[PDB]
Amino acid sequence: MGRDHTIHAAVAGYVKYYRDPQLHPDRQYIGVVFNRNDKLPYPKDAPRKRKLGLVA
Amino acid sequence: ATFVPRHRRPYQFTQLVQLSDGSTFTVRTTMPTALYKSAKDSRNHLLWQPSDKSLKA
Amino acid sequence: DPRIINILRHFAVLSPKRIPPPLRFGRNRYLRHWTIHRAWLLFRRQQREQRERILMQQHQSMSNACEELRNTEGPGTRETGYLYRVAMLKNGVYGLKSIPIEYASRALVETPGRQAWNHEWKR
Amino acid sequence: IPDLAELETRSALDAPIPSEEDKKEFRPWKRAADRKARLPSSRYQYHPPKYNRGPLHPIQSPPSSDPIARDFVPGPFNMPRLKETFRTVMASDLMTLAYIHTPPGTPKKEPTERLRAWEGDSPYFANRARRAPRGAPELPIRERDISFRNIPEIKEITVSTFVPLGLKNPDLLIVARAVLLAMTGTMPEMTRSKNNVVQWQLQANKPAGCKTTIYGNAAWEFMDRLIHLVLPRIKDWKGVPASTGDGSGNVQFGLNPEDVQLFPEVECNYDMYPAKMIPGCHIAIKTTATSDRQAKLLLQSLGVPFYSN
Amino acid sequence: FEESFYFYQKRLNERLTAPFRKDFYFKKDTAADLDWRIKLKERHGVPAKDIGRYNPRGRMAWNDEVLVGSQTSSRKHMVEKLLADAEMRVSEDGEEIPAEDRVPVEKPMPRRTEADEKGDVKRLDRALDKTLYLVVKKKAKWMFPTGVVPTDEGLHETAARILAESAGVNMNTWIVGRVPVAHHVVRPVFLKKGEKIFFLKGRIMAGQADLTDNLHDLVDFKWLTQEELRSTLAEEYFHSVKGMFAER
Amino acid sequence: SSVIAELIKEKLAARAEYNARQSALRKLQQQKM
Amino acid sequence: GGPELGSRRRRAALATTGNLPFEQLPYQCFQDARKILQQDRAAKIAQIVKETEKIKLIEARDASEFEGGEAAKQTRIKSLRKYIEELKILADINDPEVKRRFEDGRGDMTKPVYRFMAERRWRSMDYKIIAQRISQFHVVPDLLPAFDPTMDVKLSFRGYQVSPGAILDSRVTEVAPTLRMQVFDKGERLLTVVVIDSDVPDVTHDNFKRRCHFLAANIPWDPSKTVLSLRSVGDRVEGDVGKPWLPPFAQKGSP
Amino acid sequence: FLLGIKERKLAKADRREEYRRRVREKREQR
RNA sequence: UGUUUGCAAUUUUUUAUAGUAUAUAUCAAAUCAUCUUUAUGCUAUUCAUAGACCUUGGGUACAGUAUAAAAAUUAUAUAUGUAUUAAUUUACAUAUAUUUUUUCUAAGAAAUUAGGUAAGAUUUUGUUUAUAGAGAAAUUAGAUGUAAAAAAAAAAUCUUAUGAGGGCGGAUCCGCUUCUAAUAUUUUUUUGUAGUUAUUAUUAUAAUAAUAAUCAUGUUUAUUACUUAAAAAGCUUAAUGGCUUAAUCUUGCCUUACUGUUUGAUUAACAACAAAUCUUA
Ligand SMILES: NC(=O)c1ccc[n+]([C@@H]2O[C@H](COP(=O)([O-])OP(=O)(O)OC[C@H]3O[C@@H](n4cnc5c(N)ncnc54)[C@H](O)[C@@H]3O)[C@@H](O)[C@H]2O)c1
Ligand SMILES: [K+]
Ligand SMILES: [K+]
Ligand SMILES: [K+]
Ligand SMILES: [Mg+2]
Ligand SMILES: [Mg+2]
Ligand SMILES: [Mg+2]
Ligand SMILES: [Mg+2]
Repeated sequence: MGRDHTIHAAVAGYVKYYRDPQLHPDRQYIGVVFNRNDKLPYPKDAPRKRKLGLVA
Repeated sequence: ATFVPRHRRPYQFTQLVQLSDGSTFTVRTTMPTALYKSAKDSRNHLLWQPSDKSLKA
Repeated sequence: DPRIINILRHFAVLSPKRIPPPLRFGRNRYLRHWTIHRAWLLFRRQQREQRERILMQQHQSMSNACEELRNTEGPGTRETGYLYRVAMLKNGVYGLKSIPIEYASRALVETPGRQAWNHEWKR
Repeated sequence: IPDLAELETRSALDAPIPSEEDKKEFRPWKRAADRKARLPSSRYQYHPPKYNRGPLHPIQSPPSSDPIARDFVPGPFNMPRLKETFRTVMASDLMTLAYIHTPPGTPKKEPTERLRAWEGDSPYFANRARRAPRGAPELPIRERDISFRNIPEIKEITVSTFVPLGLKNPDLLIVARAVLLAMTGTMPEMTRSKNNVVQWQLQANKPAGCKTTIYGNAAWEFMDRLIHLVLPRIKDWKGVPASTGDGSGNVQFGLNPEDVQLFPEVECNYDMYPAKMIPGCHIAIKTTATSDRQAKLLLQSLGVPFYSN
Repeated sequence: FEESFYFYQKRLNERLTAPFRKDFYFKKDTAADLDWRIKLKERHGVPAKDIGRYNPRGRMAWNDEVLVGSQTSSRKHMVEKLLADAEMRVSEDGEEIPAEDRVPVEKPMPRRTEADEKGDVKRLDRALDKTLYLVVKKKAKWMFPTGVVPTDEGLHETAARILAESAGVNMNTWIVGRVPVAHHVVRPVFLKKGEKIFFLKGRIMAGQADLTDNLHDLVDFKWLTQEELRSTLAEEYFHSVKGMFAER
Repeated sequence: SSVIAELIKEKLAARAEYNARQSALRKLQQQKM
Repeated sequence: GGPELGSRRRRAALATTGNLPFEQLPYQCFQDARKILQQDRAAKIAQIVKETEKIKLIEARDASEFEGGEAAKQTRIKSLRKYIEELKILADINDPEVKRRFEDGRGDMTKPVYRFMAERRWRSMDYKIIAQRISQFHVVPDLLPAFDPTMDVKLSFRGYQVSPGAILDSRVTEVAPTLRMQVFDKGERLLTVVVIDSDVPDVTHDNFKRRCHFLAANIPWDPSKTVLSLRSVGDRVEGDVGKPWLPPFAQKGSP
Repeated sequence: FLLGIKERKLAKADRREEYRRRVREKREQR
């Protein structure tokens, strides 16, 4: 989130508009997933899906 | 950082309070007097002793 | 002004920089206070559980009486539970003359007075 | 028994009490004088910090019950005769006086949600905000019956004094702070004004009074002297008003400036305060009661007459 | 342990409470100030009279605890010191009063009165630290004032009448309430009619019982303690009223 | 203070030794600076 | 007057004072409070004997008698057994020497009393930190779905204690570290140690892979053991080394 | 500071003892 | 000898010994200004010592019901009386400043100071009940409820998995795929709901059943978790949106309100350009 409350992308992925009732009951979030077919919010018990983002 | 405040309490004594009825009991006070005699108290008042007759156009 | 200085002197001695410092005990000394503190609270537990036991026993004595009274019949030609319904009325219980002041004003004392009890009291 | 085997064999709580021969030779005053030297200090040197910097800070603070702690207050010094009276003679009378019988197989009463919700077939009722507290804007606390598990008792007392003329004569606030210091035995905290009134010459955000708060035994002792030594001496006193009560179990009432100097603590040193500077006070009794009538019944048990007005 | 704990805590307060300023209570060069300094000097500077001799400061402040078998912690010693200090030691002119001329203060009354020594069960000042119970004999078995409940009166209105008819009206009493605190049920004999006695707690503030011209066939009375009741009342009659008892 | 004098001397030696090392090392830093 | 007796103050205090047990010091408030705890411990022990004999009556009782059968018989003894364990701790929780012996590290960890205070101390400062590391470093849900530590584990490299989640030099982390474990339950069990590096960069697939740097199983451990050197796992202590210690490393550029 | 007052106090004690001694010799001579 | 004087008690580290990495002690730093004369003085008593009732003195006291044996001890200048000296040298006492032990005129009684960071607190507005002086209007104290011994087991419906490197087509790529695990969901099939204290009833103080209470080894001012509509208060200034799980408030330490360059955006800023805005390394 920016200084003026602007939501940017931190990684190369696909935008998602969802609600996470576990984190906060009355909030709506925006996220970026690496796979277009992913579904947010991820289950709290699933491993973090992260990309390397490095070149050898 | 939450400050931990210390208690600032003055010196206290142990006083004997002798009521008008002659009864005594110890209390914790700040006055240095050791014995405090009370000539007027609940044991010598009509509002607290309505049935008592001695005090009683 | 001179009298007011006697007051400021009373607050100056109570300043945080003037009051005595926090205690500093050794081990054997710290442990001795640890037992005096561990025992005092236990003593309170015994006095509490005892004080709370009597309250439970006194309460269970009323529940048994009221429950029985709720099933009784009479006296005479009176439906069952009359005395119970009349015993649960709170007429004047929360008024001004609810509790007599002559009883509530008399508190405990370390030693009695010149005349412990008054046997010559007349209506 | 194997269970008893799992207990500490070297039990110190089972040792014999000290003897007289060993007690006669235990002279702490002689040890220091005979040593003729300073004993080396211990290597364990941990002192409570001056600030609490978090639950994970390396240096942690001990509880208030630790004597070395900065918040340690010496425990009780005596048993107030008023708390012993209540728990001995009156605790059972209030339970016996106010008592309602419940059948043996009475089902538990489930509390009703005081913030209602919209229920119906209208599609709009789904995500509607909870309705407002019916009647008053703030919800009042519900009364709890006086049973053997809920005996109303005194918790704390707040003695506050308001001195508006202290803004012009700063000496009126210093005296007020000293009166409440001896009357209660604590260090009063100065209070400030919160409103401006040109007619009353009142300015906001300026020290115009003080207050104290006593808990535990200190409260029972204040009531002991207040009820049995101060109020009986007030001239032409009728009693505490029957209207006192915030609807939650706290009784409030005030004393005149001529009734505050009747306190044994103030009359002993009356010649030490300047003249016409002993102020009144707003004595607020905070009890464990949950109603306005349960509080009056509690004070009636302690010998507090209430006059109808 | 309570006395040892109080005394132990009184000295811990000496180490944490601000010192005592005599200037705030005693004016310099006065009968009270001189009387205070003389007595303070005898206590070795300790402004308190119930903690013995202990200096919270100095090189000997650590030695605050007292050894076993000490008299300083007893209540008798505390009251003795406070009474020996309440006597004026300096006349109004500032001159010390002789030792033989000092007027001792009136000492408190003894906890055990003459009734405790005499053992008079008909006295209400006996066992001042315990709760007494009024037991009356009926022409014989000891019991409490009891009577039949008529159809017009209730339980509380009947108990008030029986008490006045049995123990007289010279007692300042107060019936706690309408709720009964105990009941003794004597089952019937299938014949004889059973009895469902319902007791109402009462409290006496002043006066004395009077059995003269009583309506019921009463002979004697006595104020007994909870321990003496079981030795007087019957087993079944005591087991039903013991729940109403208190701590003391 | 018969046997305590030996322990006191051990405590004094431990202090006088450190005070020497601290002054012997502080001097080295003043030479490097 | 050697170091085997304690610090200087003890050796100094043990030469100018009289020989007398700590609990026999003639102090008024200390001996009046010790008697309150004395006659209390005797009541707790009298209760343990009363509850132990009650289980025998229930044990020697046909399950058919119980309206709930054998299912309702075990739930009743379970509550009784758990009630006795609490009485075994309350009988010594007030002992002043049990606290001294525990703080000095000379406590017998085979008794429920010392294992209770040992865990109560661990759950005060050490658990809150390890619990934080598991969350901030995302060890969960990465490695495991949910994890609540139940024992203490302090690892030191070449005799140097390392703080939880502290960057160590590639040369310091070259020899098998010593695990200072501590269990808080009774009995002896077999432990399994695993060291996993969950940040190995896989540039071919653009993701991270986990790599095991150490693995050992069948390590007997009891609440009396404290030190375990991962260097000698099959030589001195019993155990099967699945994979010897691999020196941790990280290629330049990766986090 | 404390031992300073100690040494300076014991020093004054010797001076007071020297005065007490010398003055005593004169009283005996008279 | 910093750290409370009766004895291995916080964290890390130094050094040394034993030891084959560990164990003990020691040292340093962090947390904290606890004040420390072992008596030199005082007190009591007694014995000398002056004579119209004095100075200065020597003894005695035996300390847990602690004690006379420290309830708080400094220096210096001037000057006087006693007294002493080679001397305003010494001792004593007053005459009175002046300094140290900070221990005596309340900053924890005083400012609305607004940013970085960390920790702590979480309805502060209004409405409302009550409250000496006190009134339409001054201060203070209040204004939701619940939980805190403890579960176990069977199947099913999905959804997930960097689970079994599953299988089959084309280890980790993809669509189909069974199994296992986890979260969630069924009103689901249930089983269990004790123990402790006490009461009542039966049975021979104990057992069994029922009823009631039960967060409690803990300074009851308990504490902790959850809950308490909306509006309002507060957040530099109008209005709008937002924040209560922090963007508010309190406190500690600070001054990134930094230097250079640079990424990707504002569906290619303002329907161009420029002055701009947010963000990255
Ligand atoms: N305090 C607890 O740990 C605890 C535990 C369970 C229940 N409760 C409940 O909390 C409420 C109060 O608990 P409580 O009865 O244990 O408190 P309490 O009355 O014993 O303690 C209150 C205050 O009184 C003091 N006090 C206690 N005994 C004293 C005595 N003999 N002489 C002088 N002062 C004394 C205490 O030290 C404290 O300051 C009750 O409802 C009780 O049932 C308390
Ligand atoms: K208690
Ligand atoms: K609200
Ligand atoms: K800040
Ligand atoms: Mg408000
Ligand atoms: Mg008004
Ligand atoms: Mg801000
Ligand atoms: Mg454009």
